[PDB]
Amino acid sequence: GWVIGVAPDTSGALALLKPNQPPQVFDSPHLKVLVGKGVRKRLDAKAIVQLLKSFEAPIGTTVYVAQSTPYPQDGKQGWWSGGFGYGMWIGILVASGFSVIPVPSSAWKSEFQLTKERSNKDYSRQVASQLFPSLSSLLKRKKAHGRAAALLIAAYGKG
Amino acid sequence: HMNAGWVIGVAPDTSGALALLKPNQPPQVFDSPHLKVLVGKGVRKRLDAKAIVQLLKSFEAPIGTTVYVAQSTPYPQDGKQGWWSGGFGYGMWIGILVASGFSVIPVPSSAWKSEFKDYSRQVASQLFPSLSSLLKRKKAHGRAAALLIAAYGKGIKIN
DNA sequence: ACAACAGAGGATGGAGCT
DNA sequence: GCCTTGCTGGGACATCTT
DNA sequence: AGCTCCATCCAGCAAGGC
DNA sequence: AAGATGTCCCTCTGTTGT
Repeated sequence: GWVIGVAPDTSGALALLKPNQPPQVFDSPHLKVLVGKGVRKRLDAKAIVQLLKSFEAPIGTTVYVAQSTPYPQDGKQGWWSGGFGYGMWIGILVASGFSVIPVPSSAWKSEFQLTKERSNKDYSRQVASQLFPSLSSLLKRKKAHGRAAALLIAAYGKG
Repeated sequence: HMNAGWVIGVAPDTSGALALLKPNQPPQVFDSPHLKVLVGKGVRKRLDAKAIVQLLKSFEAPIGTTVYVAQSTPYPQDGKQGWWSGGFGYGMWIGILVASGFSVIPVPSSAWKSEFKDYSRQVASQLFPSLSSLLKRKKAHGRAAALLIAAYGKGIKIN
């Protein structure tokens, strides 16, 4: 009955929806790696695994993951990073026994009405705060983009 | 000190491979399990995460087994899909191996080749004569890659 | 049909309607 | 220090030679 | 089965703002 | 310690030859 939603970007998050128990959300653990000249922010695979096993989730729990579909105007590095975080989350989740279901980014706009007009400058961050009043304190800043995303992904899979 | 345990080399591309070097035992290689996924208007092969964790768990390797994975470093001339797929297979492999309890060591593609593309299969064919029958078709360059990455890994000292 | 080769580097997904 | 806009879309790695 | 529209990002690296 | 320079893939869609 558990539902897990994951925003796989380098500043994404993970949402956990245990039945009959209050909701949860976690920032995706990260680290700093040198890439050529400069440092880059990437997902910490080790810390992700320990965060997953700490859930003590039932075997075969469905995890809904946002599909990486960047735009043609985006740079090559954006495409590389997009597939990297997507594949890593898929790999971690499948190896950890979870059942993974990819989902597009436009999916949660179906049940939670949102359009290009009235752009989600903070619409996503506070529609998720509406569906989850317990996590209203975690979504005040604009940097909580990923936390709200993972919450909406999990809510989409729950319904 | 010299590494006495198992060493594993992985070519993370879609048609890559994985080489297993048990100490004083017949060396083995495996074509990376893939499956055909619908994307856009067509179909492309992508790494089968579920079959990969089934292959690695069939090894029953000691936890912390060193796995050397070739880094994905595409060219600027390559298309966005090339960059996306490059990071995807690289992230999925790292995610699977870390979640499976392996110790993952990224190795640049230049490092293991400098230790020893058209000739790579014959270099691995003579180095591993048992698997020479598998390195007859040049499409097995991914197999020779995993071998030479794994052979490079055993020469790297550990702690 | 599968392999080897050649050449350029590329959105994707979903809703709707024929 | 750590957000927040704002904006384009981007090699990375190693070996040399200043 | 097509075949129209029409929607969807994030990465990364600068400057400024709290 | 920085710069100059030269190397390193793969993806994807065709076409061609087994």
